[PDB]
Amino acid sequence: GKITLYEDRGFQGRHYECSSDHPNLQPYLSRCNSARVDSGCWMLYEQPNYSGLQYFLRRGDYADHQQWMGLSDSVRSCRLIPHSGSHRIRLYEREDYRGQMIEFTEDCSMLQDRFRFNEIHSLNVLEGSWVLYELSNYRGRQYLLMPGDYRRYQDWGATNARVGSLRRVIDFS
Repeated sequence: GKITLYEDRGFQGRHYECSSDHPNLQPYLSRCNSARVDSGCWMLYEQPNYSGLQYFLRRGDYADHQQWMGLSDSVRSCRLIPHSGSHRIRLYEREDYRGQMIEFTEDCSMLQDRFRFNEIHSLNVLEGSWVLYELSNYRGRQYLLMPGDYRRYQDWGATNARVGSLRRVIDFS
């Protein structure tokens, strides 16, 4: 799809349009305080090369970085998350796909209501892309998951295994 990132709030100031992954927005955008997501699902990153804090944006209007739960106006790379028509993920109690496992094909806002573990230590993203959230109801630190193996929580960019919720990356329109 396409996303337009603006240096000032309210879709004001200098801006830059992306249609694909961009690993270093720094020459083209000195800060980001609003965004318009016309189409697609996007992950914004605080640092270049898809690192630092992550923020999931779907289509729609974001007049402040707080509306994507952004903690600062730093946005220095972004990913266009490939569309998927189906979603399936396996979440594991322990590293390397060991221990008890819970499987999802739908969103889960309250992981601890379905799984009696505060942590997920590995997971397997069989179908579609997801966003994993530190806290229930899609809050806290966010980690983009794309199809593939995640043998350790460090493989999704986390410094611990805390998980409270997870959502499918779906374009709503």
